[PDB]
Amino acid sequence: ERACMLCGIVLPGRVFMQNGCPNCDSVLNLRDSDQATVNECTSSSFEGLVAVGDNEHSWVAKWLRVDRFQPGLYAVRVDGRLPSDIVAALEQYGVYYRPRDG
Amino acid sequence: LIDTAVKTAETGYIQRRLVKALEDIMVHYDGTTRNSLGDIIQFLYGED
Amino acid sequence: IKQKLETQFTCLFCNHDNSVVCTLDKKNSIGLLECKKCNLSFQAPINSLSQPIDIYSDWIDACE
Amino acid sequence: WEEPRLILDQPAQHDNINKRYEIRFGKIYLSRPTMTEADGTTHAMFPQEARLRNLTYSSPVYLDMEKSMFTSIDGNKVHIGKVPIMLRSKFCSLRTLDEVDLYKMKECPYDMGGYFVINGSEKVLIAQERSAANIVQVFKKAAPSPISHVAEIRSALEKGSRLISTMQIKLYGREDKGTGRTIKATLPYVKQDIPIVIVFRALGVVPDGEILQHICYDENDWQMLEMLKPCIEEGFVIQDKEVALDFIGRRGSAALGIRREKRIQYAKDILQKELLPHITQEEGFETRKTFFLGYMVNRLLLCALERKDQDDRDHFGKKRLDLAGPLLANLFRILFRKLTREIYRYMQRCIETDRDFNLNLAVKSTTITSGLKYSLATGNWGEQKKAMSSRAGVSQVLNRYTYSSTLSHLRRTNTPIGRDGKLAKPRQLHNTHWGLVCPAETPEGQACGLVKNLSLLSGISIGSPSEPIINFLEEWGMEPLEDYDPAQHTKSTRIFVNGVWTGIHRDPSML
Amino acid sequence: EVEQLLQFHVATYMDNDIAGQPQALQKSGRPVKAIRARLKGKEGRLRG
Amino acid sequence: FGEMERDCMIAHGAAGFLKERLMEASDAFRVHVCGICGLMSVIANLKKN
Amino acid sequence: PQRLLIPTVDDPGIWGVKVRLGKEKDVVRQILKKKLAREGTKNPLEIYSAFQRDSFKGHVYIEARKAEAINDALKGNVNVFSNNSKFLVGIVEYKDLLRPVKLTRGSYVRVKNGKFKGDLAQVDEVLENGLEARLKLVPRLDYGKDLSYTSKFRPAQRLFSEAEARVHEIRRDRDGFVTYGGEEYYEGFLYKTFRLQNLIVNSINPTLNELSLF
DNA sequence: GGATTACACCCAAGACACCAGGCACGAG
RNA sequence: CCCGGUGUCUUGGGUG
DNA sequence: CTCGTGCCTGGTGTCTTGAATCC
Ligand SMILES: [Zn+2]
Ligand SMILES: [Zn+2]
Ligand SMILES: [Zn+2]
Repeated sequence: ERACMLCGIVLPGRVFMQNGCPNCDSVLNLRDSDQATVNECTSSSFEGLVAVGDNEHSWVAKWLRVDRFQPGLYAVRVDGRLPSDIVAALEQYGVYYRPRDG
Repeated sequence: LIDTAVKTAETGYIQRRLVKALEDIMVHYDGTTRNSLGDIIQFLYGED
Repeated sequence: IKQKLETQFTCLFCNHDNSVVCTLDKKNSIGLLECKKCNLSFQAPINSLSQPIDIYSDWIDACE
Repeated sequence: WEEPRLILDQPAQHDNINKRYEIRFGKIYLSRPTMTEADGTTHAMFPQEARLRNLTYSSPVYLDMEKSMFTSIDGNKVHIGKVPIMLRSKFCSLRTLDEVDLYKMKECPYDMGGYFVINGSEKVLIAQERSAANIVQVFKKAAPSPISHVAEIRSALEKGSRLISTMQIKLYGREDKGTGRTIKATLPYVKQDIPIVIVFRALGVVPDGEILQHICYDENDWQMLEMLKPCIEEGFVIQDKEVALDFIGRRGSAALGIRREKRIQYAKDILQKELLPHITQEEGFETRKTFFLGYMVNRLLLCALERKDQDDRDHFGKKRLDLAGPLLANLFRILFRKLTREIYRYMQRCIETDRDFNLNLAVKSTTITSGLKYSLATGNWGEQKKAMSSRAGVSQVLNRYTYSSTLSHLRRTNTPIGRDGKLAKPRQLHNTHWGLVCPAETPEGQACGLVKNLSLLSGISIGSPSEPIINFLEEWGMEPLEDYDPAQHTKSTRIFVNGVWTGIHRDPSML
Repeated sequence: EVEQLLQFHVATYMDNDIAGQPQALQKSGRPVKAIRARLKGKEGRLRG
Repeated sequence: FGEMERDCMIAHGAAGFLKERLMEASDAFRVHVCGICGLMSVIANLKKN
Repeated sequence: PQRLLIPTVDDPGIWGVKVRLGKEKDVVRQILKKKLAREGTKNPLEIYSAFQRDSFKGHVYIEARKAEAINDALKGNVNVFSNNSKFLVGIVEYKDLLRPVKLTRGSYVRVKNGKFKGDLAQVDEVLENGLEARLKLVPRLDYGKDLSYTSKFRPAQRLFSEAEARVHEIRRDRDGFVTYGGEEYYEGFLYKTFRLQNLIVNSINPTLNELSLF
């Protein structure tokens, strides 16, 4: 299992390779990446497992800034940060990265 | 055989409590019989 | 003599646990549940064998 | 086959596809004892080698397991461990051989077996004395108690003879003290004693006149009726089945908020199962339990009316000896559930990977093998983590000081009452021991009178199915329990088979 | 939960026969030999 | 030398013998105490005196 | 701003629940499966979220509006203690449940794994991906003396001596830098990469011996 | 609820499970 | 070149 | 040459529920 460093979702790593990040596949394009890319945008190290069942009405989800995302498992703390080159590319897309590492 | 084996511990307990009750009782040089607190138990041992 | 007993039952309305008090009057066969919080009161008949779990059971069926 | 199938279930949404995972245990096969070296080579193990290399003389056990995969949008033999083999039994490699070969295997023809070899040490199982199951015993109670007489029975099934539950019926009220002299019972998994009349109603027989027709079979005697008088009036206000069952469901006090719509249906299980499970556990047979309950109350009052002595707890006919067979089954039962749980906990992780399990990997033979070895080596009868609240000394190192001592040691019996409490009953040589245990052979000291030894011609019953006996009784004229009325049957004899009031005959002398 | 557990360990360190609650156990499963149990009984410091 | 042995020497009045048995002939030990507080809290270096 | 996301009386309640130690993540998982499976049915599981904090052993937190939903979420869960032990959290304590939380170059850390477990090391370099680093540590070597390692059967710490290696058993790379048995030693120190998760950065207490050396 | 079941000696047989991490071996 | 010691906790059977 | 997979070792660790009578 790895945690996305952009949305915090927790999925089996191969999922990040097979389908990309459900919440941020569009800007992150992990589906069409190599393993080095997936491992730079997702972390094997994370803490605080959160079942979010109702993203739009959960206060827990709002605090973790996952209220606009899909129901699923999320992490309170994701270790590592997105590589500066990917942060720069996301910013070109109007996406603002707020690190989830504390 | 059961009686001898059982009642030996009954009397063994009896002797233990008796000894602890009485162990500190001594005849002193004035003839009185006293315990370790100096309480008089008999003014003259065995009354004789 | 009346029996005033505290219980570990949850009030069916305010949901505070360990706040339901049971007063069992056997001389008149009248049992009384009381909250200590919202203080909702509920009366039900009791026999001689009843206990705080008997009237609290009758309170669950009186709601449903 | 006591719990023959494991079942899982999982609703998946992403097209709901119920996928029950099921595993079925089949035939058992046994192999002769085998030594497997670190090499990997195998050979038949004989006793002497095990004695010389501190091995365990044990047989590998293999169990058929069957997989099946229900799916609804709405194989190879596995090894469970090793079981120690009793020497000279049918599964020991010495049972054959004959006289010519025994000397070559360094075995002595005077050695009669009956023991196990665990880490090179010879361990013998000591027969464990216990009280019989499925029998009613009545005892009197001491003066500073509101109870004066108690009837007691320990529930036990026939299939495998394992304990289930224990039940009591207490008669309150002392001599001219206790006022209303009523009778309440004790039920498994219920808090405080419930009056008898209430449980009669709770089984489907509310009619008072019917209740007394089930207990007392002599309307003529006032005494066998005046003592049941307060029991009727203290349970009068419970006038139908539903409010009776409800009260029992409230007594348990488990999961506050069960409700009537269901608190009845929870108590109906506590009445159908657990309460007297030796009679039956299938539905729609509550007539047998109601009739049996009346018998108990009848026996209780006969002792309270001084028309029958209280039972003698030391009467040997009320006793049983657990030997190697029954003792191993109880231990094997506990360990096989432990193995079962480890399989179940392992499937919930190995199926989230959605990968076909290899089966053997999900069977850790160390659970049974270490379990049996540890208990036979130490005598601690239970799971290793629970050395407390168990029984010690069931297995002992076989005394080989002299030949006579070996014979005595293999025929020893033990009563597990305990050193504490001298007592003037157990240790004593009761009259009914005649011809069954030795009147002379008993240890000096703390065990004196509690450890006994079987007389020379004694034997122990191996066990027999009760089903052929029932067929013989009905063929000869036994009449069912639905046809029985104390007014019509004021003189016939009751018939019990393993403690069950099955049928009553009118002419017992020919039968 | 943390503070009560410190109270627990300091209690069973001195007396592990507290009535009404389970005994502290070693990994081996047998109860811990507290200081109170060191002094009482036939084999303890005083009688033994 | 059990509890019952102890009692026999008391009955004989052999107080001197009983002292020696339980000290010199067993586990005799020397301790230092503080004359003020009475505790065995003294730190005693005997070569430095 | 995070300060605009604080909880209010209008937000769902949060209950804590005691669970079997080590089974907190499993319970959170199980709750999610139950929630998703019942979505849109006539009996939805009326919880919003559930979570478990590592720092809070044996306790799952569950977000809902009614206590009955908490009982519903846990019903049949074999990892949950059957006693009715569910406790209420105050709104003012919600944020403190979801708090997320150095290793600069030239600083000292303690190694947590391998033959160097427990040893003090300087954090000379950090891996780009961020996954690892490079530590400067006093070696524990034998110069191949008994060749034809564990932390319990390791050798005493001592600076690498290249002339000893030359004599007894070696590749020069640079000034003062040798590769010896496929490890790098510069000016007597091993430089070796360790996972950041294998090094302790907090509350490190230098020993007597370390004060004597460094 | 706790309190206890006389004193001394000798013999033999047993002692901690579960999961994450690295290292070594085999295959493509 | 003097000095030099190794086990703890339980179970089962005995002896008197 | 590089990745998949089994074995050894150390830090950590708890729970499905299931003998009697004196003060
Ligand atoms: Zn994402
Ligand atoms: Zn209320
Ligand atoms: Zn002082």
